[PDB]
Amino acid sequence: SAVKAARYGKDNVRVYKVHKDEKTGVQTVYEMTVCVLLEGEIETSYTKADNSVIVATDSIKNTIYITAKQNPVTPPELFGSILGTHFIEKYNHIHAAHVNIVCHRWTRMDIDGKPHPHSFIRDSEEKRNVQVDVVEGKGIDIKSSLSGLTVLKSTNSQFWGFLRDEYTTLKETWDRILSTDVDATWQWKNFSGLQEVRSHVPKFDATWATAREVTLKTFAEDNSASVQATMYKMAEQILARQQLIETVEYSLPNKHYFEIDLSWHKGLQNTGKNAEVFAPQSDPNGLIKCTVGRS
Amino acid sequence: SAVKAARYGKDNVRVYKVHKDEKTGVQTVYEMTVCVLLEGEIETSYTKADNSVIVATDSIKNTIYITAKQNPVTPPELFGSILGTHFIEKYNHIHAAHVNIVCHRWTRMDIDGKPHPHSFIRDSEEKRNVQVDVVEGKGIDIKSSLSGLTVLKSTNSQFWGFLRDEYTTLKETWDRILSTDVDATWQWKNFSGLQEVRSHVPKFDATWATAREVTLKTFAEDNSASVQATMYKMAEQILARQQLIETVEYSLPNKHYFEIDLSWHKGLQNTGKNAEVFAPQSDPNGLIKCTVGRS
Amino acid sequence: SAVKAARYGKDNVRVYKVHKDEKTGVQTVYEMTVCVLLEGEIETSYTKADNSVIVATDSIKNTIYITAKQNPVTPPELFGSILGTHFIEKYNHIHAAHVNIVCHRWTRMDIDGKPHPHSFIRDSEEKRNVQVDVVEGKGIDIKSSLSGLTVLKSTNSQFWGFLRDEYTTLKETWDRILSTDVDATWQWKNFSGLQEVRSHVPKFDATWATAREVTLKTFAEDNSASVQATMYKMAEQILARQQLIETVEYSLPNKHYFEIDLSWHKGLQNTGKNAEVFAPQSDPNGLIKCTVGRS
Amino acid sequence: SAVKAARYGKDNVRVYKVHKDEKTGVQTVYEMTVCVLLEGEIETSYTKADNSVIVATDSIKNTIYITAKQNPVTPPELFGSILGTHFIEKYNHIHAAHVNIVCHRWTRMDIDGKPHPHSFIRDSEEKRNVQVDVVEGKGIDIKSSLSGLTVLKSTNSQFWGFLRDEYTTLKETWDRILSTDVDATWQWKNFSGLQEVRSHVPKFDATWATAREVTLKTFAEDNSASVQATMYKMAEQILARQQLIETVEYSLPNKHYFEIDLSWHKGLQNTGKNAEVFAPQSDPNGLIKCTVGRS
Ligand SMILES: O=c1[nH]c(=O)c2nn[nH]c2[nH]1
Ligand SMILES: O=c1[nH]c(=O)c2nn[nH]c2[nH]1
Ligand SMILES: O=c1[nH]c(=O)c2nn[nH]c2[nH]1
Ligand SMILES: O=c1[nH]c(=O)c2nn[nH]c2[nH]1
Repeated sequence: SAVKAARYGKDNVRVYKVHKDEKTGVQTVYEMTVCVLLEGEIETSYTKADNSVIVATDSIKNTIYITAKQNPVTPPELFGSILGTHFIEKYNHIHAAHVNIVCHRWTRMDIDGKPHPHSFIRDSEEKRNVQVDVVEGKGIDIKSSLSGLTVLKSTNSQFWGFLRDEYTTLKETWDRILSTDVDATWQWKNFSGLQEVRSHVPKFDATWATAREVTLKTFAEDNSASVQATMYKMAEQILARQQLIETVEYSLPNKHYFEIDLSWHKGLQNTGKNAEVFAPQSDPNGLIKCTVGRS
Repeated sequence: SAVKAARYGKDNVRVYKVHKDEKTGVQTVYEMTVCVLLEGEIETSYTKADNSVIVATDSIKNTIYITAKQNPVTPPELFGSILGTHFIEKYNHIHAAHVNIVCHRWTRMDIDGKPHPHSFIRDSEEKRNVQVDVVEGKGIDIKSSLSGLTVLKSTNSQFWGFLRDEYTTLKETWDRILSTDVDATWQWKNFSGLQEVRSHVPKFDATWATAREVTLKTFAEDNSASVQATMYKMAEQILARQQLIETVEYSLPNKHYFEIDLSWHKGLQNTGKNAEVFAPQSDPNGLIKCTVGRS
Repeated sequence: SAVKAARYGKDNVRVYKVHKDEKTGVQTVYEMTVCVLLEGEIETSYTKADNSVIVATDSIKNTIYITAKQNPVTPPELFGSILGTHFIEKYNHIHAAHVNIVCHRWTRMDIDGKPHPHSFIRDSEEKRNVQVDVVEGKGIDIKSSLSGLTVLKSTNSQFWGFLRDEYTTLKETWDRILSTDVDATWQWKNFSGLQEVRSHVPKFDATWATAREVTLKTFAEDNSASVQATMYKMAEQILARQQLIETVEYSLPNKHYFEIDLSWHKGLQNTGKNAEVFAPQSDPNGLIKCTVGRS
Repeated sequence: SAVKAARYGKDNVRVYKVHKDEKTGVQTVYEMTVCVLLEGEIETSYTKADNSVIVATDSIKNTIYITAKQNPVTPPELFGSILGTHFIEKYNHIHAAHVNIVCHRWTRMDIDGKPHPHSFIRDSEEKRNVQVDVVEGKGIDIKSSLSGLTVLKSTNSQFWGFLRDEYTTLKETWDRILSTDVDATWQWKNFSGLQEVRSHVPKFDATWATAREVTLKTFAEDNSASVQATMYKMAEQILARQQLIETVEYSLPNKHYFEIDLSWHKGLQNTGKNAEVFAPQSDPNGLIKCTVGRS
């Protein structure tokens, strides 16, 4: 037997950082959960009990806090790139670092219509994420994403004209509820290293905001022919607005809400045009994915 | 042996309802999870296998959907009261109904600065809840609550002057992070029945909004001496603003964020006035409760 | 306004303890999650920002570890009683301690048919719990429980003869699946204090084992007329076998498995006597409770 | 823009099946959660709103139940292969099916030392899983796994001799607790189609049992130099015992249990040789992975 692939590191490292503006008294907080996995010439720790090649996972944890102390933690694309680069530059035998960051929402509170200087609310479970792969000699690959964005529209979704055969019971519909939890990822063109990532810093927050905006607007405005058709429209627009993105991927559950026939009870009408009360279904759910790139 | 207490019913009944304004085209959605438990002269189903006294839990589920079809589902205090009253009026041998409702957020989307007619976002995991106990001959007892409201302030929290003995290692502090998930309940004066609940309908949404507002403002503005002191200020204000509330209860975790001493690393300063990077602690957590009533 | 009730302390305190037999080399591990809440003359911490009455929750955490170091942690009824007693004896102004303990399973591994001296498996998510209320002048009240015991029987459950009216669609059945997650609590007679709890130490593990055994055997062997009828049989037996128990409470979800009619597909028969494939339902679920005491 | 990759289908399909032996009266239950995703010539559903190419996800759900009715559901490697093959044979334009199955434990109860004919216990949250990729013209690729197997050993784990630099605070140790949740995957050699999978049916359960056995025994008996070294020993043995496996992958969290220094309290000794009470850490955790193949 031989080691074909190996990676190790620290997961679930929770980190908070505060910035205090001394002039204005305004404080801004950031909270993230970080995972760093390393690869390199470490096979002997597996095969020979040779711990000399192991940067202890406890040390990786320390490094994350130290790096957060000495560097900006926003945008997460930049922080992840700094963190990953550190390991390949510091340790000769480490040749790749994989950094995953989940950013948690702390939204400044408005109190009596004014932004509060130091109070925050978790206004959603939506996350902004990054995956950064720093590979020696091969640059920096960054995938940015939003996830946990949960939406519903109560009309202007249709689903008809699908394949019908002896396995099919689903009725065609011209008016249904559509609800999903959005997971969208945009993959950046490869960057040559930290200098290039730094040069593009303003684009990261802007592109996240654009991806969010396009997702929400398209969802709300599309008279949807299917999840497939609507998600394609989203991806197309994002690629159009940011030339440094190579691909956009969406992964969308179709969270079903079923009509409830109540006609057995005193002829009560609650289906089709008369449908008012529905049963949200916890499972099963459709799952629809697509990756869209450039011609 | 004898049956001392017994209750049974249906839990986790998910319900969605849509209202469609035909004039304006605006749609409004409500989604809830409902539990109904009944009590009454049902001992024989336990002791004698006498199912004749059992309103099947499946029938309770049907009843919830039928009631939602025929009645407004908002405010939840009203819907729960209608639902509970139904069971004690319909079944001679059922003498109490306990209705718990969790309302899920579907907040109307703003698209290009205008409210969308039929698109919604789950903008938080915060819930609005009710517990309604309808007891034959004893009226309707309603407890309203908000839960899952997660907040953090990065300064203007202190904790000093506590008991110090041989079990104590905690240092006094004049500047710390304070973060919690708010669970607040207000208990209404007993209502004589549905007519009285109906007479107070406008107060329910108003009081929920006030409780939320007071909670957030007090949290943000109090230079907090402790969780205990700050929560008392909240409860006091709520009781002052709504005379039909008898008691207010808060249950608050203290979600700790610890300083990280980095001085071992190149004399790096990250404690006290120099603290920037903190380690959020998943557990353990302080838990502080109080129930405040009228003099 | 006035403080009507107040309690505070530390939740989610994870604790592990190892016992090492030096003669045999056998090691035994215990892992628990502990919550301790205190009550007493502490109103002024809420109303006057008087922290002098507060035993810091951090100190409560320290106390739990210290107590675990100096005392046996099994049975949990004993440990909880020691822990609760500590607070009321140590602090003059603390008059009640509430201790909740969840014991996690670490079952010794059998390797090649022999018990391993120091290796363990979490063989189930089932818990053994205690709630101990130590109230000055009023003794020690202990409720013991098991929870998270998940079972299913594929036949020998019936449900017929229930009330049928215009809300009823459920068909009577003489053969169904029955599945539940068992939550069972037995409440001990009040104990005068620690000496009395110590005097009964052997009964605690024995009664837990008996409660588990009776639950499983009754479930497996009863040709069940309903959840209500079967659970009553369990409670009756437990009360019969341990005279120091005053009440037994069961809380049982009915986790439904629905038949799937496949007759639309090539006349496939999958209902009634021909039912083989079923759809487990995540929600809603029946919820059935009962508390059984002595005549 | 162009569609680079697309797949869609149904997730979270819960399925139960019962087998009833009419001779012996013994019943055996199987419960699984199934996901099926399809790929093929479906781009136009995304780009042109052409639903004619879509096998509705609701139909996929129906197909799963129908297939479970007409075929054995065990071993899951066989069922997944039947299910995947169905879609590529039935639909000309579908060229790949991806089937993921999670098997849930229903272990027969022993009552009074004898196996019960129809009563079952969920004796662990451990799962047995399969991922089956059926690709037209390319055969059937099967990855089998166990997950959620949670173990702890209280001694006979060491960790010393790792890299020490200015980021390192971790002390070397010759005696620590080791605990993990095992996720292990074995990948089968490619099979040419269903006939070949059928020919190997007995190997599937046998190899799962062997993988479990080797994992547990190695964990219990290895005087572990590190997670890396111990996991390599497991993978090596599995590859040795089943020649039709090409690779074995382990992914293991290191679930840390920290010593608690109690010396501040009356000189209490609870570290090193005197360590009895530990603090299990919920996060962060080490994460160690490796994939082992043949020379
Ligand atoms: O077994 C271990 N492997 C590691 O890589 C490691 N790093 N810190 N502690 C550790 N333990
Ligand atoms: O055992 C049962 N008890 C009940 O009360 C019930 N109601 N519907 N099905 C049921 N099954
Ligand atoms: O606000 C607080 N209240 C308390 O009771 C406490 N105990 N430790 N830290 C604390 N903070
Ligand atoms: O939007 C949808 N896409 C699908 O593929 C599908 N299948 N069933 N319902 C559906 N809705």
